[PDB]
Amino acid sequence: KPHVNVGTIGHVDHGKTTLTAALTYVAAAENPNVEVKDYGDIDKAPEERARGITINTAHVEYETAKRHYSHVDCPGHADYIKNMITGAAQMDGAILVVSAADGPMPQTREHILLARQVGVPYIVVFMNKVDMVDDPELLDLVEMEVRDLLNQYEFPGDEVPVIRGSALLALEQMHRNPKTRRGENEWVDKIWELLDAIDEYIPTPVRDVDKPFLMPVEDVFTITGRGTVATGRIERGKVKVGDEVEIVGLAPETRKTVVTGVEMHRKTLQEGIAGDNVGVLLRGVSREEVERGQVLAKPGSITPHTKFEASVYVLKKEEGGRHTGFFSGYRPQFYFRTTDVTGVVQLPPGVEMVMPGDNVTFTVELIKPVALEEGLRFAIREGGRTVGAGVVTKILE
Ligand SMILES: CO[C@@H]1[C@H](O)[C@@H](OC)[C@H](O[C@@H](C)[C@@H](O)/C=C/C=C/C=C/C(=O)[C@@H](C)[C@@H](O)[C@H](C)[C@@H]2C/C=C/C=C/C=C/[C@H](O)C(=O)/C(C)=C/C=C/C(C)=C/[C@@H](O)/C(C)=C/CC(=O)O2)O[C@@H]1C
Ligand SMILES: Nc1nc2c(ncn2[C@@H]2O[C@H](COP(=O)(O)OP(=O)(O)NP(=O)(O)O)[C@@H](O)[C@H]2O)c(=O)[nH]1
Ligand SMILES: [Mg+2]
Repeated sequence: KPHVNVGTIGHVDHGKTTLTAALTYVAAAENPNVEVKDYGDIDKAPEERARGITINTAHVEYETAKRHYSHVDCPGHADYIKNMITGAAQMDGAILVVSAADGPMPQTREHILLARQVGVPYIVVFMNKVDMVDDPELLDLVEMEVRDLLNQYEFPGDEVPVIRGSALLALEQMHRNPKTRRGENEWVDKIWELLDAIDEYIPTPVRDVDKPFLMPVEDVFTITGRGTVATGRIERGKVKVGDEVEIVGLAPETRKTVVTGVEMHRKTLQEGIAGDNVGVLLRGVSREEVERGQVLAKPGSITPHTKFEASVYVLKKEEGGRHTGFFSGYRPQFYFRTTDVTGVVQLPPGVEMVMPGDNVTFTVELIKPVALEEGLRFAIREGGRTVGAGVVTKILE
């Protein structure tokens, strides 16, 4: 059975974690290899249990007749957007959870836009909490609103599956009868509609290995005796022990080193490929030479830059942005892969300001170099709000 990565996204409290638990229980009735997980086993940290909130992304495994799934359950709270982005970057498809009782909310919109920015190719929708809605008209409206949102963000909104169900009632049924099978219960069958939907709508992924190697540095560790280890998810290409690599960005100059080891969890590998979360041991360099925000790459394949042009969508308040636009001189934070760097905006000649809801173009000068290339997507934040989502269109300096 091929392996596929999926996950749950959506506004705070709409039901992501409860749905994740339900998925493990429902799938386990048809497969003895699946380990069932209760709500408290997913939101397992003391703080998560205390306030009933997802803080850390959780990784759970389950399977269908067709595939083995690794599911990343993401937090919906704005305070943990970094963890949500980190989780979305691992997904081959995402399950957008939308409460039928509340309808789309700011992070319903923001999560779809950000999922697109990180490269999630497909979204399946689970309209949750329908057990709380007795009005069929409202359900139709919520579905229309969600399909409209998906269309607005360039996903095939009229094609995507929109499953109407109750994660809670399905989970309660599985607790009462862990062997409930297909066809026996309406709520459990809605979970099967979702499992069948991810099986048929999320394409079997093809790792992006036919490209020069690049891995954003997530974190850096010094293993006593072994050396400096840079962790990250390989974005493209492959890396083998003995390969020469460049550390690009942030520092005054690019630095070269050699890969002396590749590991994944407690496994020693001789090579890592696109899609792998790995620890890369680097020759000679210390933590003073490799840090979060830099990238490791095939030498000569990407260079550091500070000035670029970009196409940017300016977010509205209801999408996580602001009601007001901005002018030349604006100094927000720019996020490229694992980099966070301040930059200064310069609007094109004749453009006084750019407004929320518009797709505009402008120039940016960063305060430190970043590994940049045409086609690189990014986000702009200011004051804890996502003000723009963009893509680099031209390298100037
Ligand atoms: C044993 O000790 C250590 C450790 O504990 C072990 O860990 C288990 C470790 O084990 C290793 C062997 C191994 O098993 C473990 C390896 C671990 C690897 C971890 C990998 C990851 O997190 C990756 C998914 C991420 O970087 C991921 C791609 C990164 C993660 C990046 C997250 C960024 C968040 C920013 C938030 C902003 O405020 C924001 O509000 C906003 C809206 C920004 C949007 C930004 C966008 C849109 C950027 C895009 O330009 C883009 C394409 C982003 C996607 C991106 O780059 O994601 O060994 C060590 C030695
Ligand atoms: N009535 C009803 N309540 C539900 C349903 N699904 C989840 N809930 C409830 O709504 C609350 C939030 O659920 P939870 O799964 O934690 O939501 P979340 O989207 O994971 N939250 P966060 O964004 O913090 O991660 C809980 O009290 C939970 O029992 C459902 O189908 N029906
Ligand atoms: Mg949750």
